[PDB]
Amino acid sequence: DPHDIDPKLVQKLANDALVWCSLRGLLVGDRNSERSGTVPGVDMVHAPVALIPMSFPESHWKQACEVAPIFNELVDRVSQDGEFLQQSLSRTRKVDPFTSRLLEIHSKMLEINKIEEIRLGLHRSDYMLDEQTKLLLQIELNTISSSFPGLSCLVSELHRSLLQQYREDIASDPNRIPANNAVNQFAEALAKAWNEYGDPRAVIMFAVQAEERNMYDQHWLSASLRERHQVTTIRKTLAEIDALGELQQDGTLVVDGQAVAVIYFRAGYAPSDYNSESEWKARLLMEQSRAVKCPSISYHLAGSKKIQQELAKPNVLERFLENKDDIAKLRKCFAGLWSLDESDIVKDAIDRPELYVMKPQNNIYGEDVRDALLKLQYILMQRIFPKISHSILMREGISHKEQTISELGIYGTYLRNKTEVVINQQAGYLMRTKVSFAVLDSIYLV
Amino acid sequence: DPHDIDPKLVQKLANDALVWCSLRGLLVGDRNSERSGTVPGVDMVHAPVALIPMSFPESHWKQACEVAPIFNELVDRVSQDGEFLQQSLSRTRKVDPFTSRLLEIHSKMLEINKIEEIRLGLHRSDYMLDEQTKLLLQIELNTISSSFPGLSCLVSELHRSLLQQYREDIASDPNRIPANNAVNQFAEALAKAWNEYGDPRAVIMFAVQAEERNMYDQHWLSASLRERHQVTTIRKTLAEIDALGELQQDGTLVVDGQAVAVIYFRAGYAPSDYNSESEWKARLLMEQSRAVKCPSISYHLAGSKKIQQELAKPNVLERFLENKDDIAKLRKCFAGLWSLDESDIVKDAIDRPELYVMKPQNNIYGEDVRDALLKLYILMQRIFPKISHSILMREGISHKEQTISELGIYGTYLRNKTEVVINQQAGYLMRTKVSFAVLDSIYLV
Ligand SMILES: Nc1ncnc2c1ncn2[C@@H]1O[C@H](COP(=O)(O)OP(=O)(O)O)[C@@H](O)[C@H]1O
Ligand SMILES: Nc1ncnc2c1ncn2[C@@H]1O[C@H](COP(=O)(O)OP(=O)(O)O)[C@@H](O)[C@H]1O
Ligand SMILES: N[C@@H](CCC(=O)N[C@@H](CS)C(=O)O)C(=O)O
Ligand SMILES: N[C@@H](CCC(=O)N[C@@H](CS)C(=O)O)C(=O)O
Ligand SMILES: [Mg+2]
Ligand SMILES: [Mg+2]
Ligand SMILES: [Mg+2]
Repeated sequence: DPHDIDPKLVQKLANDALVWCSLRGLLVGDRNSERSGTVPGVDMVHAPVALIPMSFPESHWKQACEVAPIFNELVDRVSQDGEFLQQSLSRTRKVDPFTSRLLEIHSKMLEINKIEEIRLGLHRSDYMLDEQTKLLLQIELNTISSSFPGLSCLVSELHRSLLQQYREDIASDPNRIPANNAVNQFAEALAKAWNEYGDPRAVIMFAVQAEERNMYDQHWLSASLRERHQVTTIRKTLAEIDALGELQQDGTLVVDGQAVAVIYFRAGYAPSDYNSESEWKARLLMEQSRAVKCPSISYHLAGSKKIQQELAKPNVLERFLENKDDIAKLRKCFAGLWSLDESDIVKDAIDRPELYVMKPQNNIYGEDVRDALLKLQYILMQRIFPKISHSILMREGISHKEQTISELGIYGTYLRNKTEVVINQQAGYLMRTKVSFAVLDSIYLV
Repeated sequence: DPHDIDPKLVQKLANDALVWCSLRGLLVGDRNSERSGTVPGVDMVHAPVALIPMSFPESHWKQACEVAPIFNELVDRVSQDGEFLQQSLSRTRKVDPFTSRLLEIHSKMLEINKIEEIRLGLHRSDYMLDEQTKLLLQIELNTISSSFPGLSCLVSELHRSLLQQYREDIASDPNRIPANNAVNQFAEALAKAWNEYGDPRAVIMFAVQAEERNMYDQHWLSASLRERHQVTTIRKTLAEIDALGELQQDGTLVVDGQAVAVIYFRAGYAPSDYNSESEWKARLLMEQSRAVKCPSISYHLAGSKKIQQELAKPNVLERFLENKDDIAKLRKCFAGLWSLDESDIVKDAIDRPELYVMKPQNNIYGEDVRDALLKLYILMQRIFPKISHSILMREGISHKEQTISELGIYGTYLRNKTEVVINQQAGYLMRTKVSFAVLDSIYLV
């Protein structure tokens, strides 16, 4: 129990954790700096981290890893069914201007029979463990800008080194922290995608935000690409891509005199990244190009919460997958999922709101679900009640003893060309722990 | 020529250099932060670095590496001659209160026949290359708190990676940057010293300053000690050592319930580290202990500029070394060196001050040497290095500057009763500065 640890020992652990982060690149830009998100190497601070790894059952860890390749294949097959995406999201588009514009781009790609022969997925599936039922249940599937493959790897090593250093003071087995190689598996998948594209002069472009205090996480990927696969990367905003990008007659994307083989998005997932029309033109320009997108417009739309909800309905998974065991494994991870047009469920949410969460496609919980639904006269989800644990959280040099809940992310790499699937695997993990703000964590298997 | 590089390419190099530093621990505490020197992991900035490695002749690099083990042996033999240190520094002690107190501690160790059977040296010998004569000449020998073994290693890798990444844009051979493993060779020497001490529960104590913006350099050493040799380290100030330190009957130093096998000093080299009597008692406490000191009081005094100057005088090197080739190799590195009691030299410095530097044992150059001597410290031959072009990175900003450079060679030395266990060159440091200073590496030509 971390709250029982002597404060003298917490301070020593804290100092050693802070030193380790500083020497090993587990860093973010400081939130109180105007420069830390634009100029690398200035106003840096350790990434917010748990001081001790979070206990997590191995059985459920294994379950999460086992479904990763099934979700990866599912995302790919869902994305190929253009009409399914358009049908599922047609109510969303009248109320959400952002989704509507994404669907416009998708529509334009279907109008010209655009084919993505090489398709790359860099996913993270996020889970919570329900205390009472002991079920690992999916909270979401990220198909765009999956954060922390760089940093989560380091947190595993941080915790393993701390437990090794303090064996005399804390009783543990450091081998209970599982190996986490997400950054290099992500780098490998990006490199193989570049390799399938077949241009030895081409680069991988990172589409990034103008201000990015999590730049070091992204730079860990590009460092792995350069040092382990000799692939060049560039960083550009959507505005910069509009200004500096054009298409050649064959559809090759050229950005500042360099051919772009792969586009890896760490931006363009929210309306606020699209400051003007320039950013939307850039998005459309990239999509019609011959480049490998991660994600493509299809893959992006496939990660929508509305799609997650449609995939839970009877017979829908059987449209996309033939293997009945794989389907059963996915359904074991599904919490209850519903739209506001399922009126029996809306009435039930009004009668028993404590059991539901109302999630936009700013979450609403408990008593407030009743009020919001009554005003309306968004998706509805089974409320998950995780274990509230004790942990010690580090932020800006200061240790805090806190009541926390945790959330397990499983990274997934997927790559296919015309006939063949080249990569489809689980690719490491993320544990995020937060107060009942959030920190990076790892797992200690029990 | 770095000044001819297109500004678009400088910016790309700069960004890649800054990223690399951030991911690979080439960091210092920010100078404009009240916390960066006391709280690790906050208000950090890349270490000031050259963007491009400095050109340096291989012949002179080799000369510098070849004399490293001779200096290491010399420091050891000079330190054993207690009466030589006391005689050489007896004029210094009446005018410098700090040196006098160091000599008091030494005197007390000689009074009780204190023997250091295990002697550890972590040295850096600093050189400048004279443009006109083409001579590598020693500027000083550091026997205490030799900075940058952690960071200088990283700068070599930084430059090698940049040159590798930009082969299409800059014509170079990255293999011309020599391998630099100073941090791990320093760690190994500290680990072997701990091993000779023979206590598997004992720790290596770092004696450190209360505020230290170069903490990450030091932490690289302790990280190497923990991860590659399973030796624990602690960090303590001199005041903390006075408060938390005692001696057992057999002379074992215990600091906060932990036996201390090796004391590695990154403090206690200047008067301002001794805020009160507490710090002096701590220094005396550690010296009389059974622990391996790096440096011992003898080794500390042996690195004095006055000793450097005495070692340059006729027949003195022949007191300590028997091999005439080794002596000749050292004398080839010596610039002219003199004390203020050599009156012929003082008069000459008054007549031709431009040729001299007046160095305290705050340096004085040129015209000002005349004025200071007329008002009335060592006198040294002024060395005139090559003024080069380079690009310096500080706080995220690249500066094109006129620079001079300074080569440091690290040296590891370890002996027990009979045997010398380690005596080698142990990597390098290149510091480059405006005609402020940055870390650099070498590109051999
Ligand atoms: N079904 C659920 N039950 C309980 N808590 C949930 C559920 N879904 C999400 N949460 C909580 O809300 C947080 C946000 O998750 P999500 O809604 O998927 O992303 P966002 O914060 O971007 O809206 C989660 O970290 C989790 O703590
Ligand atoms: N003989 C010399 N000729 C020219 N410059 C010198 C000479 N000695 C020292 N310097 C310059 O002065 C700086 C500081 O002197 P140094 O002897 O290293 O003492 P400290 O490290 O205490 O400042 C050196 O980095 C070097 O650039
Ligand atoms: N811009 C941030 C992305 C932050 C973010 O919120 N990412 C979401 C997916 S949009 C995640 O769940 O990781 C980055 O690139 O690191
Ligand atoms: N206290 C700082 C600085 C020490 C320092 O400047 N040392 C001098 C010799 S005292 C050197 O030449 O490296 C550190 O430990 O890094
Ligand atoms: Mg999603
Ligand atoms: Mg010097
Ligand atoms: Mg010296």
